[PDB]
Amino acid sequence: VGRVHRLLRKGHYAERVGAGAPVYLAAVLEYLTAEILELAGNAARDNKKTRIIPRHLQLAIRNDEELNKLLGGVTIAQGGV
Amino acid sequence: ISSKAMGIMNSFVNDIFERIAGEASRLAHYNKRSTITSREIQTAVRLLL
Amino acid sequence: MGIMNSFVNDIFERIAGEASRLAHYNKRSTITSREIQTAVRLLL
Amino acid sequence: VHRLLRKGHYAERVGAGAPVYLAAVLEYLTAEILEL
Amino acid sequence: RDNIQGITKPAIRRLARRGGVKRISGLIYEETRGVLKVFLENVIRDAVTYTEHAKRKTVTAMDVVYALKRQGRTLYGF
Amino acid sequence: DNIQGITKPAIRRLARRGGVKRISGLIYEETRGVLKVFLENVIRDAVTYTEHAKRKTVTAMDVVYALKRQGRTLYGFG
Amino acid sequence: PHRYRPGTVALREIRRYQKSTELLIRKLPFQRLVREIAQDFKTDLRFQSSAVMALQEACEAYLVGLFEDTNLCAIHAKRVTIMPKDIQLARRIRGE
Amino acid sequence: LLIRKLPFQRLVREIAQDFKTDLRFQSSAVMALQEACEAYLVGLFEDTNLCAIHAKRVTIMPKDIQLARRIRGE
DNA sequence: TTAAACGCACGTACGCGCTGTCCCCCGCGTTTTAACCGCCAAGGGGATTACTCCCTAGTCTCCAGGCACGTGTCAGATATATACATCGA
DNA sequence: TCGATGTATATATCTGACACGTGCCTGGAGACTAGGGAGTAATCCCCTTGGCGGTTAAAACGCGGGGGACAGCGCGTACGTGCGTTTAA
Repeated sequence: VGRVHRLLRKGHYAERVGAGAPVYLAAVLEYLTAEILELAGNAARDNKKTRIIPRHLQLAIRNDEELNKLLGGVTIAQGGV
Repeated sequence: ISSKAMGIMNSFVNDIFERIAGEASRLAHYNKRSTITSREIQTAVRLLL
Repeated sequence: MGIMNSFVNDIFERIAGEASRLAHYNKRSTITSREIQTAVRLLL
Repeated sequence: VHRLLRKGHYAERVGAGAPVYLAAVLEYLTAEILEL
Repeated sequence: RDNIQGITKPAIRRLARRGGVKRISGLIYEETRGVLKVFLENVIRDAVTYTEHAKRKTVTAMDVVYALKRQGRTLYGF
Repeated sequence: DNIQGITKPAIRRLARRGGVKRISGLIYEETRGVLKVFLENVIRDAVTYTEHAKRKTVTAMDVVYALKRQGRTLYGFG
Repeated sequence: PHRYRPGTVALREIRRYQKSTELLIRKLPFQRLVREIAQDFKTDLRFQSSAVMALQEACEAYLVGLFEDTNLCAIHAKRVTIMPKDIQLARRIRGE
Repeated sequence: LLIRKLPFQRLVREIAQDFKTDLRFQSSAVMALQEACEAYLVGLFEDTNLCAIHAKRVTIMPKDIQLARRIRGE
């Protein structure tokens, strides 16, 4: 929570930052992260593997229309098509 | 999890963080306010996502 | 007339944006002529 | 240009040459567009 | 609802004529209506979001300019 | 003149990944111009960013900056 | 003798290369190409191995997508052979 | 302008009614949206004409629009 | 020193131009709907100002959370024998 | 239609990328003085919504007939599959 506040103050995003901003931003980033990893883990289980690799990230992202809409321009190295 | 997957996740987090901070700053500039509050972050989230 | 008055501020914001990015990329506390020249070379 | 550079929070300090160069570039490009 | 029928055939024909189309199939009209509907829906949603954040009740030109700018097109004159 | 280093099999493999079943004999000479122009436009920006730091060794992040300015954000190199 | 019919191998190559994920351009020839290209901008330039790797990943990912786009406007003419005009049209429609 | 003003104004208020009730609109916002829509449609038809010429045809048809949008990534 | 690109002739499949034919864009006409101009009503809401307060910036202390360094072991790997699926004359 | 080619599986063996423990240090947390940006309250008055009369612009419905799109055939020569030569990675 502290790191977010520090980066905000040092980034010139605004001259002042309220107390509630970092908890909200952290909750958002945690939610999105859990959503990504849950699908990547399911794809790994579906591939009888036990360690997640970039290919699984590509397959999980490109199979969801919402994540694919958010990350339409992003290129994943070693991801392929 | 392999080291490369964590490496990709780090850039993913830095990207979304910068997008949200961007939109929150633009909204604050538009309304002529000096500070960022949960309302600005919530608006940025609803506009970018 | 409004078109030109918008065009000027638009390019102003674009160039100042690139100058800000050039400043942040080097953790510099002051924007200088080198930053503006590099922004111009990057945009044009 | 200098005022906007200070108010925009682009940096904590602004050199004297930055706004002069930015104004010169904006004027040059403005004339280039208006001519065409 | 039926208000979508207000985009008459002659207006679409005039637009296609300016676009250099020499011959127009009779099925182009419904496709054009759907494309216009989705474009308007997105721009209006963005404008309403900016209007609501400011706690305003009137929708002004600035909310439209900002929406269009976000979609990736810049409109000069407003 | 190393452009001849882009051999026919490599181009065929890339087109194969794209699902192309039949390839005309003129595609080979057409692809080289596209690849050369893309590389020149990326390298000029990467070198510009490296020069901004007054460094003499080009670094991966400078290339990330070049691609990001063009809208080609690359994930995997931090 | 034994012989496969024309076009049956092409499908096998498509099915093969879309399942694998390795790089397809030769490392050394690509590196030499980048080295030759960079000489036009500045002398005594140096490149880390990861910078050239980044350029390679970018080029392969871009060209695959361009061929995917070109195939649609090639097929649109009821053909199967892709030709230069299909690339020219795709690039014109993309505005690049 | 080429689209009738009154029907377009009613179209705008109809779309807006789905998001918030008792909304109000300035006289210039509707015309701004109208200018945006007319420019967008002119551009899409211009792009569709090349896809039509590509098959050596004269009549433009829906598949030309769908192809242009699919390649544009809309 | 071995596996990568380069070269060869064979040949079946594709691209391309010809016709024959019937349907559905385009144009001119008579009709009729409502777009538009101008004038009347009137109140919900925008633009500016003052009161005064309670949330955030700057300075200092101290501590336990997280960065470099080292360990060692098991998850993914080539290689093998071979299994059975797919395509063609 | 089955048998010649190709890709998939089940097994023993393998080695180096990763999960875990350590020391210690620089940033985060707790307490204070301070002050100005920001929440609330009030007025002025505009400009947006709702209605009326009416006069012709544009949209509407026919129907005539011929430009064009479409299915079909024939033919000629480009690029695909496989063998051998040979190049530099």
